[PDB]
Amino acid sequence: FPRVKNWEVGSITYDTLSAQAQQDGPCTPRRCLGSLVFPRPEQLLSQARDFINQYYSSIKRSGSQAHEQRLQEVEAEVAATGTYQLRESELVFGAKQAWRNAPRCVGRIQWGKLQVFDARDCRSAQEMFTYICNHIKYATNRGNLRSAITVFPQRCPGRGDFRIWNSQLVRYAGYRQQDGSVRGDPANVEITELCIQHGWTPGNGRFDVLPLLLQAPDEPPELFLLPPELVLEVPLEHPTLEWFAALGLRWYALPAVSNMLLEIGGLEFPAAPFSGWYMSTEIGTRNLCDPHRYNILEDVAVCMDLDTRTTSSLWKDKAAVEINVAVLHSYQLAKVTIVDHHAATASFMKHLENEQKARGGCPADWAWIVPPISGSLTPVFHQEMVNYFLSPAFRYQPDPW
Amino acid sequence: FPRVKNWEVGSITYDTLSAQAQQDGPCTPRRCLGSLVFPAPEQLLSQARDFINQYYSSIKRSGSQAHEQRLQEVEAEVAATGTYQLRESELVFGAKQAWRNAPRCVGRIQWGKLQVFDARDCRSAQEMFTYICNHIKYATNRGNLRSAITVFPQRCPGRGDFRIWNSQLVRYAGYRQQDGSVRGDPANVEITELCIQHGWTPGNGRFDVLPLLLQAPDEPPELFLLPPELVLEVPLEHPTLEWFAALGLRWYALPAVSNMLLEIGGLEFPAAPFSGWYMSTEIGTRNLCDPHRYNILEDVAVCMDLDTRTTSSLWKDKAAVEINVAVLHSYQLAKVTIVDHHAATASFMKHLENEQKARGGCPADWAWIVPPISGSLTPVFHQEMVNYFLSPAFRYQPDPW
Ligand code: HEM
Ligand code: HEM
Ligand SMILES: CNCCCc1cc(F)cc(CCc2cc(C)cc(N)n2)c1
Ligand SMILES: CNCCCc1cc(F)cc(CCc2cc(C)cc(N)n2)c1
Ligand SMILES: C[C@H](O)[C@H](O)[C@H]1CNc2nc(N)[nH]c(=O)c2N1
Ligand SMILES: C[C@H](O)[C@H](O)[C@H]1CNc2nc(N)[nH]c(=O)c2N1
Ligand SMILES: [Cl-]
Ligand SMILES: [Cl-]
Ligand SMILES: [Gd]
Ligand SMILES: [Gd]
Ligand SMILES: [Zn+2]
Repeated sequence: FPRVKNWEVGSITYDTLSAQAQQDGPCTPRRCLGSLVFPRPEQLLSQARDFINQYYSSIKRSGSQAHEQRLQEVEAEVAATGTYQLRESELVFGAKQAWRNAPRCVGRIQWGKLQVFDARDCRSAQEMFTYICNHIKYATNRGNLRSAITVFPQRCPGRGDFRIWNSQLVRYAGYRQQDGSVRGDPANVEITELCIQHGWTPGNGRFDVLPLLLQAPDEPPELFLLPPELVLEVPLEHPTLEWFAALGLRWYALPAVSNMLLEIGGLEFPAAPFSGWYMSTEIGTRNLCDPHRYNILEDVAVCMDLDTRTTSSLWKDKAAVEINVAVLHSYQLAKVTIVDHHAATASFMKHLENEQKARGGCPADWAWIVPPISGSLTPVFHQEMVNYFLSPAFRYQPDPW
Repeated sequence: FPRVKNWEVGSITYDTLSAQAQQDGPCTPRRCLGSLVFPAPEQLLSQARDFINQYYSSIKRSGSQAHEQRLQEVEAEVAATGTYQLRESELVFGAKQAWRNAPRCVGRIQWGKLQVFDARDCRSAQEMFTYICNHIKYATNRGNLRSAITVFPQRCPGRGDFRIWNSQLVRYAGYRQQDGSVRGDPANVEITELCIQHGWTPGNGRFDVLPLLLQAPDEPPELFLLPPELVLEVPLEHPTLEWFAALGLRWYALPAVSNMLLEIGGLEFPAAPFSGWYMSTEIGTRNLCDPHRYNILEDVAVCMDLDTRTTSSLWKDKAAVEINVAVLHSYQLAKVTIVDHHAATASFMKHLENEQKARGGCPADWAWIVPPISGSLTPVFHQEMVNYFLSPAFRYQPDPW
């Protein structure tokens, strides 16, 4: 039972929950790979039993009739067809628990308030699109953002799967040039490549929302244009720097991850897009200022008349903060839900104390919880964390080509 | 071998050096404990042979006559005495290599330029103090700082250890109040209490330099005052915020870690203080802004007329940026060596490239290498790292009290 210390306060806890963390991570006694982004019939029943077990644990119903009754049919279902079907409340419980278990998510204080849209009765590429469009409309909710996951059907051996080919529902275009440089988002060129070679006529500039390459089992993907009315976007302005608006920056309202594999009770859902709301550093610091994304830092510094001829003027730092200020200001002005990295990390600390009492600890990935600016000014920086893998969970998966 | 990616640029390396990791860390395939701050003759023999092989590799005479002679000599001296002695050139190489292997040091581009003072003939605490004064005088060098280490007698059987009780050579006192409060540096309350308990007449200021507590073998510690004129300090001012000077803030020139253990070829040196020069965030962000340290952030933000009622104004981020500006400005003005987090992380990137060429990898602790502000604005942020323990090495050791 690992001893965990907070270095700001001096408080100590023990992670007893770590004792039940199985699917091995990348670290060995001889080397730590904690900073790596991607770490390198009898079975389906084992992962199914334990999931059912914790479901009834939660609702005080272990030592029941319904417990072993539910235990009995799942094995019967796998005995007959080789897989099994989840009860809707199980699917809901599984969805929320997965979020609860995501080591890298700083927003988990909200894990209990999640809207699950059951799309398991899906059968083609146009029905998927309609589900996604319901999701986006509901989640966006005219700027009052609501967490949501849409679960598409469980993958089954033989015959293919549903996959959203975009990493998010809303992504901006990345266009190659006569040279190699990119107008738009350099993160999303692999997909912009495929959007055109499947037959989308490429737009003009830096902020073109991409079409959804949606794919139903076996038969290849098909493109879908998003309704401009559905895609809520926020123009970026600065509260006191009048020229910032002229930079012509925008970002979308809805962070919706569409390439991760949802795994519940040994069942694998290649298509299960979840969505919440942005932490402002995500947009302002990583999306806009990363050298390999929009890379705008220098441009804003020039506008602020900053001395870019010496690193020691801290011009990078100064311009980064103002970019973040603009993001917060613009989203608030547009009445779109957003949280600053101080509020967010403080809620995470609160989440940590909750999970300590409820579950005896919490899987947390330090490098991802600590925000990309002003890290030691937030309370999570001085908090040791234990990282490990619990089920149910979201996992990464291969790109469907 | 572990594959490692730079996400800023797309680079890919493999850390083969990790395979020779002569020791084991806190992580298991079950759980990563990376974020945790604190993670006979036959084995003494194999440790020594390892280091001798290293030394004769470095001078390009592996497997030679002189090499096998030394091996035989060491095996012989461990037989007669249970220990052995380092040659001076072996000691210099071993001290550099210990710096080179230190996973949490961002300053390792410099590892080759280290001044090694051999104090292994030291015989008392009074002599110890003379050796330390010379170290401080040499390393400080009127503001033009030079990297150095002084090596005191090794751990030996039958005799106690030389120890410096102070965690650094220069520390400010931390006096408890009856607000429950601390006046001065809260990180130094315990060592301050020790000093008083050992006869020191305490001051009452916020920046009172502590006396040294030096322990000769099988002796109580002895108190020694540093001459005021040996301790170079830097009053802190801001280039455009003139009220900043009225805060009465100061910091010292010389960062000299004195409580770590140096291990070379199985031999242990419980007292071997080493010093470099500061990276500005150590002072600006950690020492002055940590809520459990000097904690000046709010008072600065208030003086800056920022809105400290709400977090989304990013008052914390703005106050901290200016505190770091003040530090950089002040040291440059005082002509005292200092490096900003941009230059330092940039040179560490070059170090990683050097080390991959030279040794096939580099032990590095992401969470300590990434600066405490502006993390993703530095190139180390997007660099995956492998953390592991190579010897020779600096290790933590328990406090002597
Ligand atoms: C409601 C407010 C939410 C906030 C403020 C938030 C914030 C964040 C942030 C900042 C990250 C870091 C990822 C990165 O920077 O690359 C993250 C990751 C993650 N989040 Fe959340 N999130 C929210 C909602 C959700 C929801 C609703 C789910 C699932 C139902 C979720 C699951 C995850 C997962 C699985 C990751 C890991 C991503 C990866 O490995 O690339 N989060 N979250
Ligand atoms: C010359 C310029 C140097 C710079 C800029 C530098 C930079 C740093 C920084 C920023 C840290 C992080 C510690 C913290 O934030 O609390 C660190 C740790 C460390 N440094 Fe360096 N350093 C320098 C010189 C040296 C030298 C000369 C040695 C040894 C010969 C050394 C050995 C170490 C060790 C062992 C640690 C980790 C100590 C711990 O974890 O408590 N450094 N260094
Ligand atoms: C190859 N893909 C690997 C990276 C995946 C990823 C990157 C990223 F910057 C951001 C995300 C999602 C971040 C997120 C997700 C959600 C649901 C809410 C929120 N505020 N933020 C994922
Ligand atoms: C035992 N507790 C673990 C952390 C110890 C520690 C604290 C600290 F403030 C500073 C350091 C070393 C900082 C340092 C050391 C040196 C030699 C140069 C430089 N720029 N910075 C260590
Ligand atoms: C708990 C956490 O690991 C701890 O506070 C670490 C994080 N990273 C750090 N990095 C550096 N350079 N110095 C530090 O003191 C710390 N503190
Ligand atoms: C190398 C490093 O592990 C990698 O760049 C990680 C670090 N932490 C991160 N944290 C978040 N939230 N998002 C990221 O993309 C990264 N990148
Ligand atoms: Cl994003
Ligand atoms: Cl310090
Ligand atoms: Gd102008
Ligand atoms: Gd002024
Ligand atoms: Zn690890």
